[PDB]
Amino acid sequence: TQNLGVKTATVTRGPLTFAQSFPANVSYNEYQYAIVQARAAGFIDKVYPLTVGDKVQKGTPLLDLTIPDWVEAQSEYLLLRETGGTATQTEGILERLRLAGMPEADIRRLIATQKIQTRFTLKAPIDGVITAFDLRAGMNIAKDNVVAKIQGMDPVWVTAAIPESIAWLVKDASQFTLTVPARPDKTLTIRKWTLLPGVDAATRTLQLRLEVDNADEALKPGMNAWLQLNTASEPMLLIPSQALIDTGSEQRVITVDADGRFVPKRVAVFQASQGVTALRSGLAEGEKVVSSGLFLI
Amino acid sequence: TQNLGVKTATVTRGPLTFAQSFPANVSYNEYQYAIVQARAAGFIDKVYPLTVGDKVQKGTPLLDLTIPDWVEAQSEYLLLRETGGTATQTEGILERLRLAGMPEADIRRLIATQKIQTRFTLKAPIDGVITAFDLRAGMNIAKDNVVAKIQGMDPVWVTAAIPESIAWLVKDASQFTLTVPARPDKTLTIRKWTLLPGVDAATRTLQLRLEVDNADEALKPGMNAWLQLNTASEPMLLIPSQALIDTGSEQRVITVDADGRFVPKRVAVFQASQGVTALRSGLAEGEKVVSSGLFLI
Repeated sequence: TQNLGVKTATVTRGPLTFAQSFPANVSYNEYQYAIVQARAAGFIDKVYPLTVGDKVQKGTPLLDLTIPDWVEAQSEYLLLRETGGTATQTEGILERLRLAGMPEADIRRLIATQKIQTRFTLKAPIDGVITAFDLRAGMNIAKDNVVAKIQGMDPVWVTAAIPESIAWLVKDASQFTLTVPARPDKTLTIRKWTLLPGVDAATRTLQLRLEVDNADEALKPGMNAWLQLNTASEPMLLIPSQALIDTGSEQRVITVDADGRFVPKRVAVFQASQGVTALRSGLAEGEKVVSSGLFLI
Repeated sequence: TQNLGVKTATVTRGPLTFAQSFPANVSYNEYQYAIVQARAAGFIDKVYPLTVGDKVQKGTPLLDLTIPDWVEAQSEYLLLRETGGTATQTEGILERLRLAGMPEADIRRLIATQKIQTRFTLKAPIDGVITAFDLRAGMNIAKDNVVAKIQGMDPVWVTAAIPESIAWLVKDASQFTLTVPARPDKTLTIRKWTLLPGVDAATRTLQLRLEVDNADEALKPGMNAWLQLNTASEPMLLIPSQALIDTGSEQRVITVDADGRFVPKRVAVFQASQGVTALRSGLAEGEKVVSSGLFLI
């Protein structure tokens, strides 16, 4: 006939990629917590417009506390400077003050204006969301006490339930595709990942935590999430799923001899996945085949 | 480190074994059957006490049928024998009656007793169990119609569903273990397995046709059966679970220097299952570790 009209593809060896989807729940990191504690004893004042679940940044305000004890050993210092004292013990008294817990900032103000450092406003360390707070103005804070607990949310924590038999198969965070029913437009980025070895006696499941990048504050613990995972398979003979044809107990395809000529070739399919099929027996690597051809008998 | 009463085990490279469990349907094998089809057309007599689900032995009864068209061809043949009929033409018609559909030893009973053969009871081939066999007393058959068929129990067919992702991991049927709720048999030997490359779009599960040796007769299609599978994993550094210790970020064990002396080595467990654990990074093959006992500090 000589009326050819074809597009081709070439046999290769490689794995099959297996799609599989799992349920994940957004979560807050137990490393991204802060505990605002108080070095030394004192008494509260002010308190600020923080209710118990707001959002603070690098803790700008939080509460002012007066502290006795301190002022006494800052004053006895003011005389020593006023009385030609050893520039070693004046700074020595400051070192024992830094030990007590004095902010180097108010120390720097004591050296300048000399006006004694009365009470100071303590500020929260991280950005985040207040988890537990309370307190009222005019309490005595013991030693180091918890004045506040904060929760960061710059990283987030989706955790899928994985079969243990498939865990050793993971490897690279590029098989992870993360997607959420809610707020869908955002493209989640899996900054890290890890496999908390604790196996779910409930069936045989591993926990697969993924640190997701939360910088649009558009992720809330409890949201529904879908982990579109991917896997491989010991390398097999890959032909473009399209190029294969079956009629029943018989399954084969077209071979190309670089001569533009065709020929029947019986193959034995292993299985198919995502776009291609892999043969148990049949052809051989390099061999050519046709994925988009068209002709009659 | 000064106590005797300690046991020990050594780090050894190897794979983990993940046992699983799937639901298997029992089934009759499509190949171990026997169709009792009738050549030519005709009409039924007798039909015997078979009911459509009974036990037979080389189908020694079944049903009788008679044929109008056949008795005619033989008759004229008989007149050749009586008159002057060429030796080769009398056969010419016996050759046209064999292919017509006549049983041989029915034709050899024609030539033997010169009697028009008209009624042939037809037996069923195999020892088995009747599937399909309703029709009775005086009906019309044709071409090669099916008057009956039979099933065998020498092989039985449990077919568990497997996920495509774990499929390529199968191999060797020694990682198979079949079990039954009803009639927990001594043991049920797996004589041959086979993975049908058909992906059930319903789910992503491949069929795992499993041929069960049933020389006995204790299996029946429709029953429920459990198939427990034994997967593995690319090798890792294996230690006895007992031999590992950690309750926080500390996460490791004890090394033995053959001197009977010890040392803390910080490891990182990949995952575990069964009764052993696979290290990510920590120890080195051959390195010894303690699996029991203790000592003071």
